[PDB]
Amino acid sequence: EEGKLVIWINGDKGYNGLAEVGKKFEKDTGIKVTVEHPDKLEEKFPQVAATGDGPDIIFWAHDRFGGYAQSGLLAEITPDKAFQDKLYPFTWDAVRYNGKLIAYPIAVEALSLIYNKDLLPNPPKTWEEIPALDKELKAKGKSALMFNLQEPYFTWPLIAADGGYAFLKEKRITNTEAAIDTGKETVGVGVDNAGAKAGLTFLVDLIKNKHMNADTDYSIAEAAFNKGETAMTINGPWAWSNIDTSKVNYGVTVLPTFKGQPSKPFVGVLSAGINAASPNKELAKEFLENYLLTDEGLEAVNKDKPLGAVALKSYEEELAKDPRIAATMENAQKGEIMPNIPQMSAFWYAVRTAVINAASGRQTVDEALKDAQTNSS
Ligand SMILES: OC[C@H]1O[C@H](O[C@H]2[C@H](O)[C@@H](O)[C@@H](O)O[C@@H]2CO)[C@H](O)[C@@H](O)[C@@H]1O
Repeated sequence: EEGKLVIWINGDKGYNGLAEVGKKFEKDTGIKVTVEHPDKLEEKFPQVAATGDGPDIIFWAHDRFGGYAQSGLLAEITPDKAFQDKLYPFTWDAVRYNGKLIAYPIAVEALSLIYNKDLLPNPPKTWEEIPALDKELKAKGKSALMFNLQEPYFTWPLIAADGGYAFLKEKRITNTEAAIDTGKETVGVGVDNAGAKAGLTFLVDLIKNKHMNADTDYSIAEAAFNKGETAMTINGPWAWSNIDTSKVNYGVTVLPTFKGQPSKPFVGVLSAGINAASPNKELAKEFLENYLLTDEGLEAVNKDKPLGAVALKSYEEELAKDPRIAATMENAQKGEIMPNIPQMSAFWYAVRTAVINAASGRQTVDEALKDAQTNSS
């Protein structure tokens, strides 16, 4: 409530570094800043903010913030020209919804292919090499690739490579013969097409040929890679800190091509929104503008867990030499900035089920995506 700041940010992010910025805030103002990382934060915040509660500040990829804003859960952001000029204009665009700044862009997240340089001094260029490459590491007691198959974020780069798309926009009904001609529908879902089917088909066959397991989650994949058990993983910059502390010599590189096409990751801008129910919106601004989005604040979070390419131009210029940030930004450039509209939540839920269903065998790829296509719209 008043005289304190409560902040929510995901557990895989640099929440201890952000607590340090929060302590720097307390030291200067006397205002306590608590940072918490609840599970299913993106689900819990709309539940608890809608009743007027949850945190003063919420951290998530920008794709979820259009829903929060459309439901009135987010305050409008009030940066001056001079403060806006300090961040990249495309980072501001991701947190613009119905023309209003509804969050603070923090950093740019894109998946990259992370590989173990002692098992794999030269990473593979294409997805179609991994099968022959997994069977070669199986003769050394290892495997080629593991990544989280339970979240569609991780499989979308392959799905999108040869044709899958999601250029979601809410658009009005175009049917002369409906009674109601004033409502909107979601256009731009592209998951029941040839390109998406081919992408997810390749993934199912890896599982069917025992190159991956359909139950592999974030934790299983992370442990296997950082224990030297699989030669490659797919993850974002936040995952780098745990590999640094592991004994794995790792590289971060471009995702592999599929049928000659670049993998297209969904790009996220980590965003800091101010709860529309909060009584400390001016303290939230203070903390965000003058403590977090400074070199020293972003530096505290980034060396806890890497943020990726930071939205603050002054600090990104220092990180830009990092070849891992080059890989991040190069993948991000082959992919697409996520839409932020409210139906985004339904799109992710649809695609998650299809991926889990196709991978486990409950549906064919063909059925899974046909269902995904209908649910997303
Ligand atoms: O898989 C669907 C999920 O993908 C994205 O979630 C990412 C998030 O962007 C990252 O910050 C990181 O924590 O990994 C998450 C995937 O586990 C979307 O942001 C999210 O809305 C969507 O549901």
